[PDB]
Amino acid sequence: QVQLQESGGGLVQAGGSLRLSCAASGHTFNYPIMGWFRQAPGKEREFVGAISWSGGSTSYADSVKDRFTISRDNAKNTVYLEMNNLKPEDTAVYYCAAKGRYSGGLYYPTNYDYWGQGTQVTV
Amino acid sequence: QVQLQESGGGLVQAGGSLRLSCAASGHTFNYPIMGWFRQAPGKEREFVGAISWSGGSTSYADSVKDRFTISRDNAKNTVYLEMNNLKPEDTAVYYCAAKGRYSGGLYYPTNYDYWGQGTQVTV
Amino acid sequence: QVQLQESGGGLVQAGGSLRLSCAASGHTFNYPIMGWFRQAPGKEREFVGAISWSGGSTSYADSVKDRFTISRDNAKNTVYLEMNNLKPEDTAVYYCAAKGRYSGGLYYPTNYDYWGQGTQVTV
Amino acid sequence: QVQLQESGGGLVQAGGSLRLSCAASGHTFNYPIMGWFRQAPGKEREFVGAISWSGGSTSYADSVKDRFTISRDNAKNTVYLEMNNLKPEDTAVYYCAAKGRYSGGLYYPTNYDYWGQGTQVTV
Amino acid sequence: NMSFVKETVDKLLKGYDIRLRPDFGGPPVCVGMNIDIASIDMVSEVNMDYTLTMYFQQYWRDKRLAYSGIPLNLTLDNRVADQLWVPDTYFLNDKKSFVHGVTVKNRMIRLHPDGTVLYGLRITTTAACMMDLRRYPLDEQNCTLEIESYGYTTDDIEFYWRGGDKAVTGVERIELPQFSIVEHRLVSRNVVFATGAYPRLSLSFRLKRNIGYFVIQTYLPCIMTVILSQVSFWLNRESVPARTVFGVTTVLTMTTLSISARNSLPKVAYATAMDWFIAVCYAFVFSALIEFATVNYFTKSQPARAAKIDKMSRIVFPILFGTFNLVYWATYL
Amino acid sequence: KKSFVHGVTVKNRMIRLHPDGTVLYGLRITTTAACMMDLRRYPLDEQNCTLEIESYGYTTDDIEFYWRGGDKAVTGVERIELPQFSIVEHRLVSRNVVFATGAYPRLSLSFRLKRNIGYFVIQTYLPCIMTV
Amino acid sequence: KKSFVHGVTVKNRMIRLHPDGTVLYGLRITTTAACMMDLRRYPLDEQNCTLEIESYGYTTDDIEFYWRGGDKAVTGVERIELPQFSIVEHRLVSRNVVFATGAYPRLSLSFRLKRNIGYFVIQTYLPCIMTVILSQVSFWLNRESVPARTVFGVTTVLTMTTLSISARNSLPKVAYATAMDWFIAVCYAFVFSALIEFATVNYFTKSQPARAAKIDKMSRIVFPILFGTFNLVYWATYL
Ligand SMILES: *[C@@H]1O[C@H](CO)[C@@H](O[C@@H]2O[C@H](CO)[C@@H](O[C@@H]3O[C@H](CO[C@H]4O[C@H](CO)[C@@H](O)[C@H](O[C@H]5O[C@H](CO)[C@@H](O)[C@H](O)[C@@H]5O)[C@@H]4O)[C@@H](O)[C@H](O[C@H]4O[C@H](CO)[C@@H](O)[C@H](O)[C@@H]4O)[C@@H]3O)[C@H](O)[C@H]2NC(C)=O)[C@H](O)[C@H]1NC(C)=O
Ligand SMILES: *[C@@H]1O[C@H](CO)[C@@H](O[C@@H]2O[C@H](CO)[C@@H](O[C@@H]3O[C@H](CO[C@H]4O[C@H](CO)[C@@H](O)[C@H](O)[C@@H]4O)[C@@H](O)[C@H](O[C@H]4O[C@H](CO)[C@@H](O)[C@H](O)[C@@H]4O)[C@@H]3O)[C@H](O)[C@H]2NC(C)=O)[C@H](O)[C@H]1NC(C)=O
Ligand SMILES: *[C@@H]1O[C@H](CO)[C@@H](O[C@@H]2O[C@H](CO)[C@@H](O[C@@H]3O[C@H](CO[C@H]4O[C@H](CO)[C@@H](O)[C@H](O)[C@@H]4O)[C@@H](O)[C@H](O[C@H]4O[C@H](CO)[C@@H](O)[C@H](O)[C@@H]4O)[C@@H]3O)[C@H](O)[C@H]2NC(C)=O)[C@H](O)[C@H]1NC(C)=O
Ligand SMILES: *[C@@H]1O[C@H](CO)[C@@H](O[C@@H]2O[C@H](CO)[C@@H](O[C@@H]3O[C@H](CO[C@H]4O[C@H](CO)[C@@H](O)[C@H](O)[C@@H]4O)[C@@H](O)[C@H](O[C@H]4O[C@H](CO)[C@@H](O)[C@H](O)[C@@H]4O)[C@@H]3O)[C@H](O)[C@H]2NC(C)=O)[C@H](O)[C@H]1NC(C)=O
Ligand SMILES: *[C@@H]1O[C@H](CO)[C@@H](O)[C@H](O)[C@H]1NC(C)=O
Repeated sequence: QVQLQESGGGLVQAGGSLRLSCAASGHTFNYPIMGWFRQAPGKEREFVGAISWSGGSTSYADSVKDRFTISRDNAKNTVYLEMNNLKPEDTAVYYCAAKGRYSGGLYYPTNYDYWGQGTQVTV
Repeated sequence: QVQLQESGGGLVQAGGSLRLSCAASGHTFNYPIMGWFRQAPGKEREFVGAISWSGGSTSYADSVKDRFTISRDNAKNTVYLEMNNLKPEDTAVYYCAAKGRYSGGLYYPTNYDYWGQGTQVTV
Repeated sequence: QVQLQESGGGLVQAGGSLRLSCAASGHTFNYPIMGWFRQAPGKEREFVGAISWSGGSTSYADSVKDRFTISRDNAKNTVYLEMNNLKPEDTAVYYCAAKGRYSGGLYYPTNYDYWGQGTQVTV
Repeated sequence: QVQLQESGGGLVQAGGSLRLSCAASGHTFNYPIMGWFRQAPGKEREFVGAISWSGGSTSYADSVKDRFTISRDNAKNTVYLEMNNLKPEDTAVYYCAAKGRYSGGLYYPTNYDYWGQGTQVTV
Repeated sequence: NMSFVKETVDKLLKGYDIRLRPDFGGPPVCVGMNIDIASIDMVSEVNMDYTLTMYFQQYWRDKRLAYSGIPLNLTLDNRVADQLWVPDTYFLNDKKSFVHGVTVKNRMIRLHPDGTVLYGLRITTTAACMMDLRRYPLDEQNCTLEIESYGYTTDDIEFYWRGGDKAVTGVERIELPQFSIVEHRLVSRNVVFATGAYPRLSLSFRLKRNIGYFVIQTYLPCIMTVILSQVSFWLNRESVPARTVFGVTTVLTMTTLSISARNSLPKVAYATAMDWFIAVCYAFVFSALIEFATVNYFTKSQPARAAKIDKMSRIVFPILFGTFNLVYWATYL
Repeated sequence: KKSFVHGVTVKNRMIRLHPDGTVLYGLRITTTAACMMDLRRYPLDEQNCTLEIESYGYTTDDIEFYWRGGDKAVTGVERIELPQFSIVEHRLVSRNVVFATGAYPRLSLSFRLKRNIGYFVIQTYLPCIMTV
Repeated sequence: KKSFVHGVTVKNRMIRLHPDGTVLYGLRITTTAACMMDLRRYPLDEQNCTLEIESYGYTTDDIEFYWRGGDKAVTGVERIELPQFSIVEHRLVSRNVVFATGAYPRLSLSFRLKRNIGYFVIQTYLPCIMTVILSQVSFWLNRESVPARTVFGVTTVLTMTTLSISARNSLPKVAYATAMDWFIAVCYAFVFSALIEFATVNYFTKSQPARAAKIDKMSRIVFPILFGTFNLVYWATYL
């Protein structure tokens, strides 16, 4: 099993920056890919981006592309999400998820086995 | 050939525990899997459980599941059967059997080549 | 080529024993299997038994089974035929033959390339 | 990427000789084959010749065959084109091109990814 | 009865379109999986795969294949499968699999008057099993067999383990020299791709590695080569060449152990539990050399001190190595 | 150099038709493809391995290729798990290449593999530096 | 694990019909089949390799198997020519085995392979025995050539480890010790002890030179006798 916990969420002013963290414990090897999802009050759960076990390869949503960056540090069992030039459209509860090695496509939340109770970001 | 002999059978009071042993001699390598069967006075010979050559993998009947445990000690050429929380339904002559490497399914006694003349358990 | 010579044939009384030898010279490697045939006065040439190059595996006729034993000693390039509990039905000229590596079935004399002029056994 | 630059172009009298050079910089490994093309005022861009990464194998047009020679010197990241017994038909802007590893036939200019702004030869 | 039956079969296959699943436009087909493991033949740390042999049985219901008249289940020649519809089940994580061919294609078809089909295959797969060799060779691994349909979505196909927990057999039959199966697990999931949502079943093993081979081939050579280095402490300082022989040979036989031990693995970029052990063993032999080099540096200047260095080393070195072992082994068992 | 399409339990290929007339033809393929390597800065190197996709017989007069979804046509680079390398980026390309028999469509998938040095310090740098 | 039917020049299969209706269907097949091996007494072992023959789909309700000609149903065991083994006997069996999908017919062909030790003496036992004899030569050399006698010590100990490792490399990664592994382990004792012996001799070599020389003079006779009698017990035990 795996246990994920987030932090770094808070109030930020538009055009601002913020860094979210996700610390993991347990069988992180069996769930190599880490993903970020956000859930606005009204809208459905949206894919933000994801990162690989080696940390080399990433993938972002178009809306979030070029304004956010996801990084990994397997030394600290933690993935980071730097959000720069923030818009009010970005306001949501940001979730951290871990996906199994053979669990299909990145974009679809179904496939992620383990989540962390999210942190709020308001802009 | 192989020769099997049991011990540890006796009178026990309900909810009690008992440990049966089966000591083996001869070509134990050619007959890696060991099985436990029990035969009530009226009823047919029933599969209890079984254990592998490596000793790692086991398999139990549903009735006996969670109340019995089978273990191996290839050092002493012996398999053990610990029966805990015994019921009067468990009363029977408990047999010890050895199965050939490619002898088909565990549950069916036909497939076991060598048996030991069983020990009585009454509850 | 190969050259085979027998010995040990003689007069024996019923229930008696006798040991036939067959000493070989030349390319014994190219003709690994050795065979024993006997030819009664009236009957056809009959297969007695045969032995392998390694000497481990043998094969005997049913009539001769359990009363004869064939052995090899590649040290002396010799195969032996011990005939115990001899019957009058065993009376014949006993032949020694060598078969090529891929020469088909043991029982059929055609397949053997080299023979030795046989020795008489009378019972 | 790759950057190519030529030199050595000038005025020459018929039957004369001239040596063109092409100095390359950047990812020259990804574009192993080098090619020479010439463009007359009216006519279309014509294949002159080409040379391999190892420098061993070359290939020339029929018109230019026997009168020109192409050489490589990977030490200086440079290919040379020696033009001897020059004719007035040879008058053109001589180009230097680099082709990708799996880019199809030598003769066709489309396939070359990188060119250098050519040098003039008049005869 | 033989003529009667050929007709009933011929009518089953008259107008049968293999292109259409059962209930083509209708509900999805419940396909029941049933595996009987024959053997795991090989486990490669180098290629991070394992090779598996199984009987793979599938049950589904094609109403087109119902027969009322006949009073038995019909076992037909395997070649009928070519003229039946069968589910497009594959193994997601296989590198190379094949279906045994001798003496005939190892596949079974049994029909039931129900219309229920039983389609057995004997398959050997070599499937990917990514390995966490960090605690090697005191490790265990989780190797899986991901079973999915290639083309048909959840709208058309469903998978289920036939018999639930009891759907898989033969884990007891697995006989690996190097591992032992601690448990196995069955799972049922729906996975989502771009082309839609597909059914998956995931069979998993947990392989605990036996260390017998590795003590013989690595730990003993290392531990003995460390003990050898510390014998040089009991030789008089004045045989400088003798004690350099002990120094140099033990240091080189330590590097050669660390390299040859690394050669049986994949070129992972982390250090295994064995790699630390060997690294520490290298410290104990390189230290033993530097110790002597120091002893030799005082051996005429201050001979009293040099001889005391030895007398200390003769006791400090083995105690440290002894207590190191007790910490290392406790930590990794 | 050698490719094959997986066969178990059935030929791993999919056909989905649409009332449109549009066909979806999926294959599961393992290829071993050539990747010429510049080992000059080995083992502190990186390499560019490609998969050149082309039609064998049909020219541009008969066939066109395009990456369906542009930049987003390729998925799974994140799933690559190599002990010895890591994928720094990948690139999609669309080109027309010209042979003697005519001009054909090509798509080029490329990876950039950065080599991890962990193995080489353990095996070759430490032995060398320690032997010095 | 993998079997195939020969193809050249035509698929190697025969069909002969009889007016009876009886069919004769011959195939030439090469199989590589699993033979789990008990390498505990290796290389003084023997193994029991089998060929289990069964029908894939058809139960006992539809198919029966029998060895045609009983004992005499299998031929060619005499033709087997293995460099490393020899076939001591073979056995035919007929059984009915029960699976979940029903009861099937099986025939089981078995061989017993006795391993020839010739290869292993040449490539192991001699190197081990000679490397033990080499270690004990150092007892006949003046104790005062400390470097000489450490050369004998160290080289014999290392050539012993490399024998035990290289001998282990031709086998599967089994977790038990083979009869050869003991022999080699004991040989390692005899060479490591021969070193420690000298190390002791060197420790007394000025303190009590009389004692040091007596240790050697004892060792010169104790060591070979113990190694000699060890061999006689080991070989008797495993033959
Ligand atoms: C490599 O090793 C293989 C063996 O492992 C060698 O092969 C052997 O080569 C020799 C020749 O060097 C062969 O001997 C010849 O055999 C033929 C067989 O003819 C067959 O058909 C005939 C026609 O119907 C029939 O008459 C024969 O039957 C008689 O002979 C056989 C013995 O061969 C005997 O068993 C019968 O009872 C019959 O009496 C037989 O079925 C044969 O025709 C040859 O005879 C010629 O040579 C002899 C002298 O040897 C001469 O006197 C004759 O006049 C005649 O010219 C000859 O005997 C042998 O068959 C090969 N065996 C196999 C298994 O292949 C091979 O030669 C080696 N290589 C090299 C480079 O040497
Ligand atoms: C080898 O390693 C793999 C992982 O890499 C392990 O596989 C995981 O195994 C666990 C079980 O140990 C699986 O968890 C199970 O998942 C099932 C599917 O859940 C998803 O889908 C359902 C809808 O169908 C959703 O409701 C749910 O939220 C998930 O999105 C569940 O049905 C199981 O639930 C059961 O157990 C849980 C507690 O474990 C209970 O809370 C439930 O009530 C219920 O009883 C369960 O959660 C997991 O999906 C597997 N992942 C993959 C990718 O395989 C292997 O177990 C491991 N092998 C060994 C031997 O260790
Ligand atoms: C290699 O290793 C394998 C095991 O891994 C050995 O296999 C066993 O070999 C023995 C023979 O040595 C087999 O025993 C025989 O089984 C036959 C089948 O029995 C079935 O059918 C009979 C009725 O016909 C039932 O009674 C029985 O319960 C089974 O349903 C028996 O018919 C044989 O009986 C014959 O021999 C006995 C004495 O052994 C006589 O008393 C009888 O009268 C009769 O003549 C016999 O019992 C056993 O089945 C094999 N098991 C497997 C799993 O294959 C190989 O022998 C071994 N080979 C070598 C060379 O090492
Ligand atoms: C591994 O190595 C290979 C080479 O060995 C690299 O592949 C090359 O990648 C570059 C891009 O980085 C390619 O260059 C691009 O070619 C496109 C196609 O050009 C042809 O066709 C168009 C019409 O379809 C014509 O206009 C053109 O003249 C050519 O005939 C161009 O569309 C690209 O231009 C675009 O991008 C550039 C910036 O890169 C802009 O300046 C332009 O305005 C435009 O937007 C570009 O020129 C090249 O063709 C590839 N070569 C081959 C043989 O595939 C891999 O990139 C490399 N990968 C890694 C990861 O190392
Ligand atoms: C046919 O199969 C069914 C299982 O679906 C079984 O109950 C039935 O007994 C079988 N028929 C025969 C003749 O055994």
